[PDB]
Amino acid sequence: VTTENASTSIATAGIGGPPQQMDQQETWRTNFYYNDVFTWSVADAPGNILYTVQHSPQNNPFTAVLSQMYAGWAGGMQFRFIVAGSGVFGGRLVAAVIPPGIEIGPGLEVRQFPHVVIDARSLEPVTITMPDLRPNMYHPTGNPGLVPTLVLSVYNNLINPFGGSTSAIQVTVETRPSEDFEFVMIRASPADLLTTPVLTGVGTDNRWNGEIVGLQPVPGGFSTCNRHWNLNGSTYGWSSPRFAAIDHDRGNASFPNVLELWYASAGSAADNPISQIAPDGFPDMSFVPFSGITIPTAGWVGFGGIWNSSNGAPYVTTMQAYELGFATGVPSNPQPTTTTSGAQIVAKSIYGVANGINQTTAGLFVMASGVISTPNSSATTYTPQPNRIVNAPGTPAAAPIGKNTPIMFASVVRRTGDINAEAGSTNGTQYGAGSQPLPVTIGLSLNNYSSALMPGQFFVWQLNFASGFMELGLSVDGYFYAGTGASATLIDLSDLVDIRPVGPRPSTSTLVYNL
Amino acid sequence: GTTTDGMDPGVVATTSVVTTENASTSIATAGIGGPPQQMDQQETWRTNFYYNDVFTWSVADAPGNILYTVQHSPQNNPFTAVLSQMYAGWAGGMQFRFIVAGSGVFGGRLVAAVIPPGIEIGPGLEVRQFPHVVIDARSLEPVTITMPDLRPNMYHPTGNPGLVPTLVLSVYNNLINPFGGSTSAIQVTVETRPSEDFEFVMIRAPSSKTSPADLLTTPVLTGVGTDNRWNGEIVGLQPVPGGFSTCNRHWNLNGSTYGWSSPRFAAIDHDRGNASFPNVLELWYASAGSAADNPISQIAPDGFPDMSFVPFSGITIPTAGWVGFGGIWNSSNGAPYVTTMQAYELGFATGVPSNPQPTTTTSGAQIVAKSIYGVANGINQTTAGLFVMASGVISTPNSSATTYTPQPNRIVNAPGTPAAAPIGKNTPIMFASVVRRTGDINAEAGSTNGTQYGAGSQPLPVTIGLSLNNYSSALMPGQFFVWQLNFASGFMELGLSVDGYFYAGTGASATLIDLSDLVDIRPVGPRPSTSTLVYNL
Amino acid sequence: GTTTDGMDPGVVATTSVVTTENASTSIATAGIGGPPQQMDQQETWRTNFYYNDVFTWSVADAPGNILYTVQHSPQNNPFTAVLSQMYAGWAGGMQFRFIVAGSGVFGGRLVAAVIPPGIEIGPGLEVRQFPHVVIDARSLEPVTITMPDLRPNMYHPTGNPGLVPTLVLSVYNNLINPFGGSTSAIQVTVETRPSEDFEFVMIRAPSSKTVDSISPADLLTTPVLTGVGTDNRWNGEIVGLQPVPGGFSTCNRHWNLNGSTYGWSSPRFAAIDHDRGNASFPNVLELWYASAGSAADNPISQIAPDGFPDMSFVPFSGITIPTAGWVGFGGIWNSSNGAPYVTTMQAYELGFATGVPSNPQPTTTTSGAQIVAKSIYGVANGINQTTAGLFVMASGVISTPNSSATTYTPQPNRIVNAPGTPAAAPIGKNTPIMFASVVRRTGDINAEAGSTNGTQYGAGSQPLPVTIGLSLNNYSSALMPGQFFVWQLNFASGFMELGLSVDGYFYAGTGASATLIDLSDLVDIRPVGPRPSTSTLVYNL
Repeated sequence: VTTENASTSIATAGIGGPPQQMDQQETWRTNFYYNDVFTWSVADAPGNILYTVQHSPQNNPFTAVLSQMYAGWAGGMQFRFIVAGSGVFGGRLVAAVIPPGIEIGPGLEVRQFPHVVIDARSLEPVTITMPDLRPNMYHPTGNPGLVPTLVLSVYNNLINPFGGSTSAIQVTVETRPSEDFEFVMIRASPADLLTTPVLTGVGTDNRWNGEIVGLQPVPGGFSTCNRHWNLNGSTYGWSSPRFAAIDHDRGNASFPNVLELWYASAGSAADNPISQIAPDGFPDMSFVPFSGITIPTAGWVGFGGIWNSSNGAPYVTTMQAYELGFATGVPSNPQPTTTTSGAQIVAKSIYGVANGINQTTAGLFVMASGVISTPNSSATTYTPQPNRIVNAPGTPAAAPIGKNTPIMFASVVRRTGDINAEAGSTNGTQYGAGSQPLPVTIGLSLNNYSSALMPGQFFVWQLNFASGFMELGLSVDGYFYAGTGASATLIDLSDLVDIRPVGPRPSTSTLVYNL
Repeated sequence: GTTTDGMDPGVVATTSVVTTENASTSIATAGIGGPPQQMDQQETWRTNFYYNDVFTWSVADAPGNILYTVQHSPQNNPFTAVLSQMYAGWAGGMQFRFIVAGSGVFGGRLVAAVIPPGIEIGPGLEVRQFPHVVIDARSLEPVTITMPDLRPNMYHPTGNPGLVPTLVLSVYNNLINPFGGSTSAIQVTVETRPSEDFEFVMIRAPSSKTSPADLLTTPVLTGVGTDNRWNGEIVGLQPVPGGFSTCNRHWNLNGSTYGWSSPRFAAIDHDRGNASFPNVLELWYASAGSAADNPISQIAPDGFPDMSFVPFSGITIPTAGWVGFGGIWNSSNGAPYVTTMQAYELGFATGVPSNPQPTTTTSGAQIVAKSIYGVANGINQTTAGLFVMASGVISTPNSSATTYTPQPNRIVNAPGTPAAAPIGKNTPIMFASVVRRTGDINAEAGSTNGTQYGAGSQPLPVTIGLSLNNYSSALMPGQFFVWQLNFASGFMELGLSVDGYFYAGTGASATLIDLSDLVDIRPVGPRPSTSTLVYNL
Repeated sequence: GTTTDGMDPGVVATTSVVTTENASTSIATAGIGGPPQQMDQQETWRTNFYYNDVFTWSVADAPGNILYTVQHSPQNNPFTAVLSQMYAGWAGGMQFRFIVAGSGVFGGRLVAAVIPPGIEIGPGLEVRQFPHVVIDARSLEPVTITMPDLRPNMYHPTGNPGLVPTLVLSVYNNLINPFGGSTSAIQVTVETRPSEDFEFVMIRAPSSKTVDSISPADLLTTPVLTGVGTDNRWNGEIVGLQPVPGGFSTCNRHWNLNGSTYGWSSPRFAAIDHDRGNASFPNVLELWYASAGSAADNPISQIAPDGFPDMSFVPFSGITIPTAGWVGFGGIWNSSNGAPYVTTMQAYELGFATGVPSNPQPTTTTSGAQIVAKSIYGVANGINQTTAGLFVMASGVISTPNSSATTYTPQPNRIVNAPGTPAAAPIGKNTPIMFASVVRRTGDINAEAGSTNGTQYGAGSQPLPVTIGLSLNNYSSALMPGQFFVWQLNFASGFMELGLSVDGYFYAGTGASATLIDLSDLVDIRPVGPRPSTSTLVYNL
């Protein structure tokens, strides 16, 4: 593994003392080791760039380990490419080393640099050596300076004479340091957000606080801002990453076995530091009108009541299971709404209270872990539906990207019609939906991930089942995506074994769904 | 003599265990793993001494007291620890350099010896009857001691080295300060350097796995984690000088529990029970040991609180009772009796078909729920179901706040549950959070009516971690795993036992400790349980 | 051993970074600039050691605490800095001599090491895991340590040298006094001389300027603070330093180290003049006002006319006199022809206020605000005009209702700043300070200093010469983010350190105190150079 400029590199690296870790018989620098992997699809046009890497010791695991205790490095590195194709594919790739000071972009003519050619049917690996073309005498670890770059681009487009569901292949990259690599001057990503316990039975969703049991695709698309954080440490909702009792002090309560009706105007929660739209914990679902004996369907119900705002004492005769929601113009006519601007928050008991109370000013106290109201023992579709979600203005939306569809996390929740059916019951199963897992939301609200991902990429994890595996992507806005296409069937997580991170991937690349 | 460079060992003190035969045999036998790696003798990381540790020598240390002791390991040098991540075996010796920061007026001496493998290290080990070296407190130049690699195997795998020698430094004669006063301690700095025969073999992947350090991380106690009884954000630490016990939602370091609940808060639901009301107070009850639908245990339904029942009748409101919102539902079809929805109080009581009496033993007891307010209309049924929420509140007759609950006498535990008792100056503590009270459902923190605190035994993430993973070999019986909590002014130590109880060095005090000034948590590791934890607050 | 001469290095201590390969490579690569200059080995300026700095060592310093840092530069020697004015490049190492003024009864050790370039210097640096040397507190002869030139460039340009190594000295073991008592500290002196391979290249004309400035050493010279320089807000002679433990912000007439400003004024005091505004008086108090963001004639910014004070407006009416308000003498002039309304000449108060067509309310944000001037005394005759001009003087006074003096103004809550202005906050034991001068007050226009009625102090953020220098020259490469450029102020009893950041705020090591520091005993100012911003500045007063 020789280079054309080894002598000058070694001579000029002497400014930092004698070379270190330069024993040529060492095991860590005689073999190739895995570095990375990328995707090559039939949609890639000729001249498009598929892989780019800057020269650094971070391209080999053992050089990365050894760089923890050294302040400088010099020398080149050898790269190896392994293509996992078959005999029916056709196409070529080209790889070249770009000297420093040359712009890298779509208008780069890799085919006119000194290069090598990689075939889609190639069995033996193709190697290329990147020398250390540097304007400095050595590369300090903190501020390496100008370095050359390795660029991979399509030479001839990939073709599949069969045609079907196989439109992409994978290419593996392995590295090995050159003979002239050396160290001098001895010195002293959101990968952990989604770990296996989060989805194997410990983590819970951020809307119903129930154990996640499935993944529900949403081909139409949806939006969510209550208890939902992006990758910039900001939120558009009014709740904190916890489930604590909903408590408001000033509101209008009246009942004109009677149904107590409490309501208030939005934008009046001065005691909530996160936002003033609603008290912390208030659900972001629309209000379903009901009266008399009729029981509303798919409504958020919490146990609680009214309390005296003068001294904090509770009206013991108003304890019941109320339904909470957002509605507009409800001093007399209940009408659902999905916009917090110029709206009202309404709570109304679904059962007759012991005795009604008329007060101009009164407080509301409800629990945050609610249930779903249903008129009978039969189960309904997963709720809340995309048309029932209430969001603040300026909340970004999640839309399908090619064959990638945003999904929700589905858990099992109780229903009033039958409070005994949990799973496998003859009366059906009821599923609530959330946008993010609670540990993921807490992690996004605590730490900063504003530089780990660029706009237009997904951070991908791999979920491994007994039969095959699947990929799960996370965007910068905080929505999760799966490669389920236009299907809407619930995905079961019973057979999940472990979760393996993958990393940043283009958002226009279809995620693998081998189930 | 006042200047020492990075390659000077100083005075070379020799012990009889250092022989040429040992080094030659070690080098010859280490070849089973292939050619040696990282063996160049001119590398900078091998020729220099580097800082390893520091300890304190006080005038109050009796002769024989051990001041420093380490097992032979690549972890004793900063640069061998880095290189050990990519190798699967090692062999050879290591040198230890000691610098004493004393003066010419001090007296006292230290003794150092190398303990051969297979010998227990403890207070009963007499170092001075082994071959040893004596070092004076007036030493100006460094003194270097070499630990040879005495091993019955060909090499030490990084996964489990096996039998290894041990280096021990102890007090030979007491430190003497002729002037007396406030100056009564000196420091000793330890630096290490590998021997000429040290080597690595069998390169491996850096991300290859061969302690419960990650259980207690800063977010758990800075405002994210919650307690395992009231599901509220932990805000304080309450010492319990008397001692207590707890088994509901509480795991040990062996992956076992003595309670009946799972590490979560989900609605309490039971199907078969007796309900009667002889604005009326509905009374539901059932016999313990009848929860056939609960796989964890049959004592009670999952989520049922482990607090005793406080009797009450008429207008009188019970004090310090667990109250949950819910009611009765028809066990025949699962439909709920809509006229019985109210805030009930739940508890364990014995012989309550007519006379309420509290109890703290699940053996031959009953589970009782009773509404504290008048329901819309009572229901009489021989068989009925109970449905309550798991996140309860504390019942109080007025707006005033009471002491932290549940008190140690109110906790109900299954037979065979181990207890937590003070050990010297180490006292078990509980995690205190803020909970609502019925008398005033608006006071949260800083209110003029007082603050109400609920107590739990373990944080919820810690309980989940103990219930998922196995830690049955990380800690020996009689040691505490210690973390360090760093505040703005000073720091404190927190210990965890094998039974799962937390301990602090608060002595006999009982004042609540505030966690508002907490900055970060740093793990320390295993320590003897009879060593007083530092409480510099 | 008890006597040391200027050419004696004492005990020579070396580390692993001093190698033959480094010296040979440095000498070979330095040849791109031609033959070396100033290599006469018998010159006095090369053979003797000269003073660099003195620092203290206390018994309360824990191991790992950093006591002394220095960045490799020709400015570290008095004679190499002078010679650097006529050359375009340099290369080579430097020798550092340490003398410890200890005694035979003390204990404890120090540790020194050379830090390669590209490594941050701060509390997280473990000096003892580098190649290092240990020095006892009982050392009698001096100890010399050599810093080699570890550089990624062939040579260091005079303007922008590039990356250089650093020398750090920290505590190895605690200093101990066996007797105890009140004696708990000793002192260490550092001296420097160039190594045998130090050289200059490419002689240049002394009057030529380097694209990037060497360092802002000449910005803060002794005349600036001994009675000649003035502050940038009240144009008064600086007489004190006022610590601000709470923290503050300032953008009007305030420049950073990048040649940019966030205010609207120029580094001068010239008459405030605006042409279009609304004047009305509904002995009467004339009230003129205008909307912010309408100063189209001001090239620096459109927020306000050049010279307009950045203080909030204090409401007042009738006989009540506002307290701590900016008052300037002037009036209204006819915007049609430029003639002045001679009947409106009076001492007005100027400020920033929001929504004042009827209700005066103070504000501290220039976004969506208004500029308001209102006379504090009755004018000869009022004038009603829809459009009129305002002409005021820039050197104002402080309005007070009586002869008593008040606290220093403007307070941090009164300062008005544009959006995007960075703030100054305490860093460990380093607190931002303001420069305090003596200003007149309306209640008593005769009390200057030592009066029985009290002394009134105005405050500014930067001295005027410093602001002018920052606005003229470029210092965007002399300091890295996270370091302070430190000067030393020498008084009759002890000395103190003063740091300057990249944002342009000054810092002192006064901790949490807020007492004014007197500059009467100042003798001279000596530059020190770049230092970590997390290192406590010496305050031996």
